[PDB]
Amino acid sequence: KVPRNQDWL
Amino acid sequence: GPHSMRYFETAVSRPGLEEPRYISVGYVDNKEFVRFDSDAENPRYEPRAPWMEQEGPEYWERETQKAKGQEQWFRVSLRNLLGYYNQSAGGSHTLQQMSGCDLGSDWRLLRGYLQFAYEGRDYIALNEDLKTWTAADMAAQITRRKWEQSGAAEHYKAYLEGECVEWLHRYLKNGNATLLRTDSPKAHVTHHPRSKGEVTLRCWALGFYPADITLTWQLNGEELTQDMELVETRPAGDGTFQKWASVVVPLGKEQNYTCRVYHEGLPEPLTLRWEP
Amino acid sequence: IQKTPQIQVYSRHPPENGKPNILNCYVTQFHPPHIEIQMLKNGKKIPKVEMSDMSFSKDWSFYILAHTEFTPTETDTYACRVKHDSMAEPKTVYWDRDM
Repeated sequence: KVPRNQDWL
Repeated sequence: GPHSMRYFETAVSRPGLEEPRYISVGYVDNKEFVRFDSDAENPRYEPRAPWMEQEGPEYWERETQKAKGQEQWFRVSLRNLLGYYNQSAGGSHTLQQMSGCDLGSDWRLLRGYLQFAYEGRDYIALNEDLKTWTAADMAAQITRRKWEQSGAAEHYKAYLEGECVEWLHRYLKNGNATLLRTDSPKAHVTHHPRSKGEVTLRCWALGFYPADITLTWQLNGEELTQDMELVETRPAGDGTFQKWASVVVPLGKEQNYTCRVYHEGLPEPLTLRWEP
Repeated sequence: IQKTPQIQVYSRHPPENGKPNILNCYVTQFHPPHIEIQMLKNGKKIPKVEMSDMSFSKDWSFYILAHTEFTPTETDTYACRVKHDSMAEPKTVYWDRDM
């Protein structure tokens, strides 16, 4: 199951 | 044994006002198992190993929805980076991410990974503690501060210690045979002319899986490292791998040399020689 | 335009003249991921060349396997020609049936 990223770079 | 899962994500920006292309590939024990590509006619996460067919419509719908969110996250991030580095818009630029976990035989996380690269160079990475960040760049220090303020490390740690490990385990159970199969190398030595009075002996190992292998030559049982050429291991294209190692030998003395092949699929290492 | 491709050209099976096989051109260590690869028989472009999907390695560099059915013979020459931003001109590497 893929991660979901949090804040943008 | 020492199992892993990785998702490798790439976004590439395009000339004009075109949208980036986004590709995400997932790996269990280093074999691709799922893929998403925004260039596809109906972009969706799709199985890439037959044992992934077990998962129902909901799994795929949710993975796809996450991919679509990642696609936008990469779009915005690319734009942000263009700012940090004072780069001109409408160029070609790449952003990559690797994430995932290594599991032990007791099913505990041994190590978690979450790292990014811009233009193929390290940008920012979560340290092994899963708590702090290493930034490679002055620009990446902006990201690091932003992510220390937002508590991003905790978010990724929670994914790495929970979902990553738990789903990897499920995938290992589901791909029972497939994932654990090794293919032993088949080996043979070939013989080729070379300069005056010397010949090349080349020890080949074919049809093997996993990629990890060691090839050695000996002269009368003594090792050879001096004067051994060997190629990078390379895919046959059918899921197995190939490698060879060669030495240059006096004409007539070919029977003095012995090739040894070490692979984990072998009941024990192969020893072979030039057989005319 | 930073990392220059390394190339290996080789058959899937040990080559036997007259027997159908598959020629591979494995290209690695390159960045950016956009690359153009052509496989050539006697200097002419081979039409039905397959390419593996975009992948990258743990060092961030990309790799690709181009492949085509072929039947080796005593005299036909095969090669893989690669165009990439990191090189001033295309790199051609010929199949050596011994490697």
